[PDB]
Amino acid sequence: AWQQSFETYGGKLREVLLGQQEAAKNVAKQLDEGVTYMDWTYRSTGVDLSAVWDPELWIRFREAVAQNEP
Amino acid sequence: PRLAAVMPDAVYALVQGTHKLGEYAHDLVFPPTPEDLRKLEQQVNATIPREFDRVRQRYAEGKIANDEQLSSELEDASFNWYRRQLRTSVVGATDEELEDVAVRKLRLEPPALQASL
Amino acid sequence: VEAAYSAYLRRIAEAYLAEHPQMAAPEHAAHVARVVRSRALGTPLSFD
Repeated sequence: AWQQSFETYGGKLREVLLGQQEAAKNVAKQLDEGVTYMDWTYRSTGVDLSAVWDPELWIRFREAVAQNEP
Repeated sequence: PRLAAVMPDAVYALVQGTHKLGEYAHDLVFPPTPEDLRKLEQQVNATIPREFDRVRQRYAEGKIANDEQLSSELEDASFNWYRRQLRTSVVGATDEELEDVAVRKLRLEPPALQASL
Repeated sequence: VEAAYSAYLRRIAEAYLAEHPQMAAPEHAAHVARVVRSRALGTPLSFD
């Protein structure tokens, strides 16, 4: 049932995303660089997740799914 | 059942499934170009070895196979390419002596920079 | 040490001119200086 609504959401959001094309590539950059090094976590949640997080493993995961090479 | 084999399959399933889901959701918000689907076809076309062209055209004109006569046809071209690669690695390519292999695996010659500009 | 340096320059010089008798002519007397000064420090590098 997610596919039927996903079809209507696709075209609905496609033009809204194609409109900006600059904020859409600023927020994506910020979001990616912020999930890479989880250094925003202490001031926002109180648990400093940067001590147990591995940026290299996340970068390798990203590139692996980008190139499809496990 | 031999988890030491299941763990690589689990991570492989995760990686490949994430990639497929991503490409799905990426060609929906951005429908693919109706013509450069031929251009990416040409891009992957420019990368096939030559040992396969003797088969390739044969597939266009019917001649090739039913479904398995083909699968055993690709093996011959494959092993021909494989043995050519063995030769090139060990004793050298088609137009270079042993000295050229020595200067290839000693990295004595830089990539030509003056020519490319 | 000045004697030694001069003899070192000497060795390099006669070695090079025995290598290339063609421009060993005195015409290149200033050119052979440019080449010996280069060969007395290290090896010359191309751009690549």
